Amino acid sequence: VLKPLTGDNTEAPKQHSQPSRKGKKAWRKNIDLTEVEQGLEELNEQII
Amino acid sequence: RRLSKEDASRVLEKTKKRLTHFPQRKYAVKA
Amino acid sequence: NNHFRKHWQRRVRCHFDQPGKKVTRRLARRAKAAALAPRPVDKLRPIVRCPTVKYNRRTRLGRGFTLEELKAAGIPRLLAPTIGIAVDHRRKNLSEESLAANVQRLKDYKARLILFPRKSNKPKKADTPKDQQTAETTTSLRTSFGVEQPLAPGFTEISKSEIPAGIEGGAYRALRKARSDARLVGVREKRAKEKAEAEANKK
Amino acid sequence: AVSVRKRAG
Amino acid sequence: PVERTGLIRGLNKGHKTTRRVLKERPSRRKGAQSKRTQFVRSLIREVAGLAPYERRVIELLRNGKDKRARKFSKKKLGTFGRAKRKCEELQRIIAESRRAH
Amino acid sequence: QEKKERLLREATAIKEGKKKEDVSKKPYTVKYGLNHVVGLIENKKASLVLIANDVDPIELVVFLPALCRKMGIPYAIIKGKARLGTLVHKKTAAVVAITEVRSEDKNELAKLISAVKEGYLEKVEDTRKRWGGGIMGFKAQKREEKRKKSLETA
Amino acid sequence: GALKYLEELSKKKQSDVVRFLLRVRCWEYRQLNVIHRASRPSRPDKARRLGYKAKQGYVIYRVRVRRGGRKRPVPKGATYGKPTNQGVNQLKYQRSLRATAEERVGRRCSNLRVLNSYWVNQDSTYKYYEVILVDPNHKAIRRDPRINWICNPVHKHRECRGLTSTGKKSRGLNKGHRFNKTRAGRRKTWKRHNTLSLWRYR
RNA sequence: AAAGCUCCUUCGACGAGUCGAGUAGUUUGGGAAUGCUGCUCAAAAUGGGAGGUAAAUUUCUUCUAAAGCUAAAUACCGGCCA
RNA sequence: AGGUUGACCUCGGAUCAGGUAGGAGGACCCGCUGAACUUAAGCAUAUCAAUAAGCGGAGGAAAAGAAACCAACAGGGAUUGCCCUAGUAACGGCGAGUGAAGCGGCAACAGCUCAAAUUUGAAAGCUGGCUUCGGCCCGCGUUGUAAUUUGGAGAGGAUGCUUU
Repeated sequence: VLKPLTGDNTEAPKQHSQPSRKGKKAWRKNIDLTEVEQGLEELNEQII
Repeated sequence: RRLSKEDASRVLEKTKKRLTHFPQRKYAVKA
Repeated sequence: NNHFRKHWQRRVRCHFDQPGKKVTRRLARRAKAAALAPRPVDKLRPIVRCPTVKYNRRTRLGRGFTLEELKAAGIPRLLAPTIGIAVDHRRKNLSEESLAANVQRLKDYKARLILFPRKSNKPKKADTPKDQQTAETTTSLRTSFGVEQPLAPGFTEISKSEIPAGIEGGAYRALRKARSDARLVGVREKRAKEKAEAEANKK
Repeated sequence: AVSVRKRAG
Repeated sequence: PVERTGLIRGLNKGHKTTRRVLKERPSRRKGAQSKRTQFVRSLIREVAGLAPYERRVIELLRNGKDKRARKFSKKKLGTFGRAKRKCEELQRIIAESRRAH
Repeated sequence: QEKKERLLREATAIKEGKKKEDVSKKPYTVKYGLNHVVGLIENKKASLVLIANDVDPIELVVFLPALCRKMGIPYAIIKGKARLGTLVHKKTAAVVAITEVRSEDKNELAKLISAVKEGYLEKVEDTRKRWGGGIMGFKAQKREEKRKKSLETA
Repeated sequence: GALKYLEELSKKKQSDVVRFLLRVRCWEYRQLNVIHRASRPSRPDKARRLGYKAKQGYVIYRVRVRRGGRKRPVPKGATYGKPTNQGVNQLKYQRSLRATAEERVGRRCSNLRVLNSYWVNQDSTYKYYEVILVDPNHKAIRRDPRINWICNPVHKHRECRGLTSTGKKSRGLNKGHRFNKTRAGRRKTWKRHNTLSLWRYR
């Protein structure tokens, strides 16, 4: 498998220590939906 | 610049089939 | 009430060309009839009932026959506009009376129809034979197939023995009762739930 | 399987 | 169909005609959910993920603020019914995630 | 030229009075065309899918690994839409598929499918869920190294 | 068919993948010219449902237009008549930026006919559109009955007269009671309602 | 080779920065019920629009938007012939 | 030979092969933009007027047009135009004023084409060039050109007759 050059942070853009909940940037980065994403991924894997 | 006669008279294949099997008929109605 | 406060003189329309336009329309109709001979100049139209309560007492000509009407009359929808039958796909048949009247209309037209063959040397089974191809024909379907009875008959004689007894309590009281029930349909049903809930609570 | 339509044959 | 009373006023008013039952017009099938459309929309949803306002509504619904989530959904989408449907869909998403976890 | 020769043979067969299936055999070809390949994957007829890595716009193929994973089809991302076009006698091809092969190559197809599975999909099982990019420039990396060295020294 | 998946993906414009693609494409189209030619449509499902075909005689032109309101070209932005209780910063153009894009693309390519156009991306300053054009002079166009209606001279500059989709939307050509003043043409309807008719035997 | 008619278990894809909402300007008889455009937000799957008084709930009736073509009846202080 | 040899993608050049656009006319038509005199005692809502001037774009007509319609009826059924609805519903400082639409009668009537499906047992499609006029090439095109389907349905079946 030929892999590209990889950056230091391979995760989704998240900044979970910030308490602000105003705007789409805050809803993207401050909101933690890791449980939702892991549950949906596990459900898809079990169906597969 | 006007379209040619052949290009203006070209029709689709479904239109050709429908005109082949159901053209305008010659008819009369009894009084 | 005179609406002359705009520049009204720039769009005054007169009608000196009214007889000339009548002459032009008559010439166009004669040319259309000569081009369409021996077919009639117009298409067959169904009989439909006008909307609203002001005009639902009268029937008139509609746009075209419904698909259900053509299916019941036995005329395919691709053949129908090629033999002078107007077809409407938006209209539906919500009752049997109009459907049966239009099916009977289509059957009369199909019985009076003369169908010439596409090729004179090879007639087909659905084609009118040459010895019945000659008859007295019509060229106005709006005249030969008009609305014969647009309104209901306004006068009818019955014997004195068969006079109906009528609505008990009177027609005026029946109308008042109908209006009162229509106004009180909701409140009576609400107190019906209230009585049912009270009975369920204190059963 | 997912099908857009019933296919001939 | 309920037979009309034959009167000009009141409940079930109008001229009495025998009514016909009609087959469903194919133009009235719009809104029916098809199997391929289910599969394609599910695949696109699990590929693309969620919108930021959808994430905010999901966080409110997990925290249990339901009226606040409905009000936020109405302010974002525009109408109360669309907000209610979106909140129901995100409740369903939360339910599938919980039943997987 | 092969199609013209086959059509000439079939026309000869029709003129002499046998069906075209008497002279022509069932073909086995690489399946291509994006809509056709997606339909085959949805109908679970595709045995192996090869997707080009440089399709522009990327939306035409971005759903394809997820579709293949849901349908159970083995897929592999390969470099060169022009390389697939050389297979399909075109300039470019976005995706190609194998549904079935001949009996002398079914063993080779099974070996290739197993090799693609074990050597590609198990290796990209974890890395396909990661975010790409984020690489810094050369001068930015040198500045970052210099300031981290200064912070460590001080 | 992939185009169904592209349709449902294009529906989700707030997703991460679509936002990334929109951002990089906004940067690229900003570095390109205001009007330039696209080699292929960047939204093939949208182009196909609006009428684009992969046939010789169909071209795509990408264009960006400055967004916002309209300003009246008066000296120093002031009017010397009766007071208006408003400024030129709140004047609204009665047509769309999509229509402006279509006319500028048609003027750039006066030999073609505009078929339709579609939004592709936007930022604070510009809105980006892709316009489908058909060559009325090409033999493949002229032999195709599904498209050679546009070779007739009645469809010269449809975008200049409002005969495109955004033109009909701005003209309000819809059926019903909400469109009483505009469905047959606003000025024609006004003329019909303001014409005084006098017959011979009145 | 194509095409029409009758019946049917089943299937039956249907147009997104669009619809819609707020706001601003303009417009309308629709200064509570109008349309258009700009900015912001931004959809859904028996879903959506409309049903001329705001809203919630339960129903009902009608069509099926965001792609496209098409003669005629209609206008005509320009041109040509009468 | 691989430090080479190519395949694509994007972007260019050419007095390259073949084409097209501009201007005029503008009475009528489709849009954009847009007044003031006037009328309100005067006058920033309003009226003149969604008019004049200005700008862009067609044709012999244009436009519109085959319902995301009207309705609420026993239901009508694309568009346009005439009569009527009707100076009516409705809007309107301090009021001067403004003002439709459904139904009904008539003139004229005409219906349709795509996107969303795999031809996959065979891109069956097409521009151009050379022709001995049989065809043969250079290509476009699978990031989709033909056939089939467009909601009135259709696809798959069953079934037995008709059609060119």
